[PDB]
Amino acid sequence: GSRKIIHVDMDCFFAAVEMRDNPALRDIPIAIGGSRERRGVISTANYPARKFGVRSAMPTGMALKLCPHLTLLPGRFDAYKEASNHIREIFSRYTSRIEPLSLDEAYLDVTDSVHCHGSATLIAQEIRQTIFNELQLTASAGVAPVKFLAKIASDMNKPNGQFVITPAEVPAFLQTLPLAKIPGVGKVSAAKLEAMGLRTCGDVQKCDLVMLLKRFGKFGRILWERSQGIDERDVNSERLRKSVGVERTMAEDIHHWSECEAIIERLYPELERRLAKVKPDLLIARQGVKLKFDDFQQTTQEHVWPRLNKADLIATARKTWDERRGGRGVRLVGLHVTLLDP
DNA sequence: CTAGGGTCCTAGGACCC
DNA sequence: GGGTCCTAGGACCCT
Ligand SMILES: [Mg+2]
Ligand SMILES: [Mg+2]
Repeated sequence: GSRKIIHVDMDCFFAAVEMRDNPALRDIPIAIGGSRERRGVISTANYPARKFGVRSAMPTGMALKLCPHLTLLPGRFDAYKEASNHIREIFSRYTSRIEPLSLDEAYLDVTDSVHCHGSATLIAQEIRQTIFNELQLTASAGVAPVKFLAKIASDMNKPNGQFVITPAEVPAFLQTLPLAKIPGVGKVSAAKLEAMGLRTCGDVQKCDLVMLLKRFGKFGRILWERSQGIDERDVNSERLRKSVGVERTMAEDIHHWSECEAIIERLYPELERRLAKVKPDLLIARQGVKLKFDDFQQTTQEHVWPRLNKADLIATARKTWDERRGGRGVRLVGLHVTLLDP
């Protein structure tokens, strides 16, 4: 009863797309991200920039101190979405069991596939080659018996490579695997785990489930399971979006309600346009707002509401502005909608 | 020197039984 | 006191 799971992942996705479309950017350091004047961060960088230490989520000021010649690009999201739709259609030629996790990556369940003599390794290789043909973008892949190992594997022969983990290899792989490599174990969790002497899956294997449950709740069960190769999550091809959000960080903190109100007047049309692509009648479950202060605390207040309404969002923001700001400056304003359930 | 797009989990009181 | 809704906050994911 062993499944075959592929995780396909595009290499330097946004940057790879800008390089294809402009060959002049191929061996100079580039990154998609907001300027230092806009208080931005790096979305991603190409390998010539990564050589300097440039990483996704790095503050752009830090990026430029490591890499003074970094060329900064704003991003063409329609071009990324187009490449995303194309690779998902390529995925569909092999199976319908496709769970996309973002623009540039998907799980594929090829257990019941008849392609490539049932070889998941050859399927992943054909997919990567087909993506390179047709799109001139490279992809890496991971092959494993469960989702999370397949996703760890797609990183290990990046870029333009793949890695296969058979059931026989699972125990040696896990023994030395850092817990931080499991998707969903982030910096806070890894630091708590490290401070009790837990660094690898091998360490967690020597742990009692009951202790993990008390110390981390349902997360402790996940930790215990994953540390043993256990991951029964099914590839799910019918997930649907649940929310729509539009927010902006200002170049300077704002201190007057008039400034906050002006920002909302520009955010609202964008929220309406994006909601309308998926809900023409603008009917929704909740709507709300978000402020982030200069002490980097953030607050949201949202409520049941039947249909996108600009004035109520202004009204709510006013109340949040008056009631939870406490004299701090504001660096971000956001609008938010929760979608109806079906 | 700290984005913008999201998902999922937790937790207290309201409400219902 | 157990479900379930409402709401707020936070860790985490992707580029
Ligand atoms: Mg990628
Ligand atoms: Mg990815």
